[PDB]
Amino acid sequence: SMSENFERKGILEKPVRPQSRLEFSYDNPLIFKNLFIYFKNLKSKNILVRCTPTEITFFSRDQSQASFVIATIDGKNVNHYYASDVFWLGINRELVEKMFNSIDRSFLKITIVHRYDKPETLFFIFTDFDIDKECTYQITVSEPELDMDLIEMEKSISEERLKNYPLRWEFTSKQLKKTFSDLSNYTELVTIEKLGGDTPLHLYFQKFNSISYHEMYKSSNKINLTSTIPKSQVFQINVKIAHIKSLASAMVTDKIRILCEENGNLIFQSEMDALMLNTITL
Amino acid sequence: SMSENFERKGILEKPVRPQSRLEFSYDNPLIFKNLFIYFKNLKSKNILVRCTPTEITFFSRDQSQASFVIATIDGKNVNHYYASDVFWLGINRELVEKMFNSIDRSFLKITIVHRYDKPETLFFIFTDFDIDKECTYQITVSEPELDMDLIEMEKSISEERLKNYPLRWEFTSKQLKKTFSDLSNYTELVTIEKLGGDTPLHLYFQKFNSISYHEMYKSSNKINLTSTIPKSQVFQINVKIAHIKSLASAMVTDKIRILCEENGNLIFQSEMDALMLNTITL
Amino acid sequence: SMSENFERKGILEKPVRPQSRLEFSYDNPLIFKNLFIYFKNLKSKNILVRCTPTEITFFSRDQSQASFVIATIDGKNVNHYYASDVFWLGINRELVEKMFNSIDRSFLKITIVHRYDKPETLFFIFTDFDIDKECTYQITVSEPELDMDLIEMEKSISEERLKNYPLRWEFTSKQLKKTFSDLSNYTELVTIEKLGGDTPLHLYFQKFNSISYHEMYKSSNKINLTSTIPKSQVFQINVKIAHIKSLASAMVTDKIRILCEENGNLIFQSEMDALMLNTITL
Repeated sequence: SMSENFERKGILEKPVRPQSRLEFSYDNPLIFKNLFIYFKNLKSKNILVRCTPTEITFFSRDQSQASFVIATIDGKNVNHYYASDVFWLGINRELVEKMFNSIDRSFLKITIVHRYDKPETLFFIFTDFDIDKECTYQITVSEPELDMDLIEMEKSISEERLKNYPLRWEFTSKQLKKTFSDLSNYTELVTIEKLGGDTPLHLYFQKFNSISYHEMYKSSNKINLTSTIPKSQVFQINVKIAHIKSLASAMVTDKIRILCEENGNLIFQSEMDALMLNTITL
Repeated sequence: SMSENFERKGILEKPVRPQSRLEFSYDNPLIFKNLFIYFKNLKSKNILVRCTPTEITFFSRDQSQASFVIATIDGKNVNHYYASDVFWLGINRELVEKMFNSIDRSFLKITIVHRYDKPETLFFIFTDFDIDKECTYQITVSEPELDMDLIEMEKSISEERLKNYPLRWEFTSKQLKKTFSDLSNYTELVTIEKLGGDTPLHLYFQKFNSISYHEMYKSSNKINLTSTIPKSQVFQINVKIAHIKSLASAMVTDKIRILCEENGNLIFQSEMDALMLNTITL
Repeated sequence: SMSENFERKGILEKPVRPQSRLEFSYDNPLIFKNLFIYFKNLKSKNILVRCTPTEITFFSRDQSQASFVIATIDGKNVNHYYASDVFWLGINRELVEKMFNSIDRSFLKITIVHRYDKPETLFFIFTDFDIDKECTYQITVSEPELDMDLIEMEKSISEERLKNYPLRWEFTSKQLKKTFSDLSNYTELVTIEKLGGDTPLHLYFQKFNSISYHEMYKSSNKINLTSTIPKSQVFQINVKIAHIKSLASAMVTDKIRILCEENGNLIFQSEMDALMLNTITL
């Protein structure tokens, strides 16, 4: 091609191929690699996929059942998107693990196709433009494990609900990785504490006669922290390290919104380019 | 010396030291490190060495006995080379493995000496010019395990023979590594297919109801592919991944010629600087 | 603060906090990480700490009992230092291993505090100025093993004594690591030899009918070698590789002075910024 140029068309009215029920093309395939590193860290067995005329969404549940993941890629932020209707697919994560891991900078495009012709097949095409090498994967997919809780959970990450979480701040992926890696050296639970008003966010654990550790954020503005906690009321929850480390180590994005409510439920929002990644830990 | 200059004299009429049956000096010692990484990957037991007044050649077979390696370093492309006559040596690869692995950029010169004086000894000298540090290895070597097949194999790689292989192309070392690492995630055999004419090179494997994978090179000119296959004839062979991955992972050179014939025999030619490396997989 | 400024006060007349028996602050926390990597490599169980109004010193003995480490950080080369008197502390290395390993470039300051109030506690504060994140460790410390040998050993490293070691030279950490890693591939003991006069330093080992190795420093000036050995007298000792590799791999400094005496005792002096590190191997 041009060597020493891909456009973003968004959703299309019709597919190039006629038998295509879904056509997807995107110029940042590393998004998918980091997305499935996350699924691997979570030890997810099956990935549920919902395709609609506007976007494609991947659903998963961590092995422990504590975490739910909702990862949506928006048709209009993507290089090429068409979907005929709303339909669902199941993918075995172990089957596609190494395929997604084989994505590197030599590929500048990822293409996903599903045809009526081949209703049990999902195509993943990776293109190396240096040598016009096309790498096509034919993946056998099931009809999904139609999970009744996916209604409640997509409900749970709505705008009306999130604004009522009284404690929220932002981390870079590196900062999230550093905090919860260090914590994992010494504990499986950390306490998150915030006095109402303009006092610092406190993260700590206490082991008697050995080691206590206290992490304190003395400038709320520098982590984009905002508190709704009534003045002189104490917010205090305990959260598990493991699943958070899984997300942070996956480095899926660059900035991550953290949302806490008083009964211990966390929500992580990491939004990068076309991907909006949501983690609900109940 | 001069710090903040080595010449290439080629083959010499006479040796510096009088008792030297072989004198070899070269300013790219990393060549030898990557060569013996390859021998390690192959699990080669013994390396056969033939010295002649013009060049030195290393011979080995892999453990699985499918592959034979011929690595020749040309006297005239080297900084300093003398050999009195044709003679042979055997080297235990396990004995010298860590030696060759200890080569790094702090060494700017490798020297190899064999004296009549010490007929069972091979000297390897590595020179660090920053601090004028000379690292001398005295390696005990044997009388070669004189392998009758080395006559057939060195013939099989003449170019009278080679220019009749009907399918040939070129990869960078990192392209070869990428193809056969990805393949090795899912299969031990890959099919190589090429229709006669100007159709694409096809690499693929098929597993029913799980995963099929197809790699296709849509521009033969970009991999320097040339086909001798009659119009509308199908060339199709199956090749083992393992030994090819061993060569590719060793990254011995920048570009590699791949040559295929119809009964499944491959030849890999990776030529870098003074070293011409040949892999025959029968 | 100021982003796109820390001063070196040295010793203070009196402490900021009134209950502080020790206040220590330093702008190169990686010094402590590499120090405790060294202690880990040595498999040190307990670290003895002596605080005085002028400096703080860490003592350790390797597991094998061969090596003694004395690491003193000078109050006057540090950003902030106060100590009320001479007192001693014991630290379990396993307890603080991961804490010291959690130091990275995101921390620009390390602070160490000991108060009369909490006498069995040692505070380590790491500050991330990008987001004003303070990470405070509360470490439980013991009263120290009263070790008789620490008197003899701090004497053994005095200037008066060191001047009589007849063989001394300097390595970069990268040179020390290279020499004793390569050596460790093939031997546990190396012979150090130096003829009196201006002959080269010799390091070698000899295994019959397999491999001998000789590394020779042909320019004493380039390793800052100075010999006190009478002309035509042979200095020859054997030294263990393991503990030297531990020091070299820890990369604690950039230059390391090596001192040898005729009965086989070595002393390593690695001095970087505030830290003066001494290794006595008897």
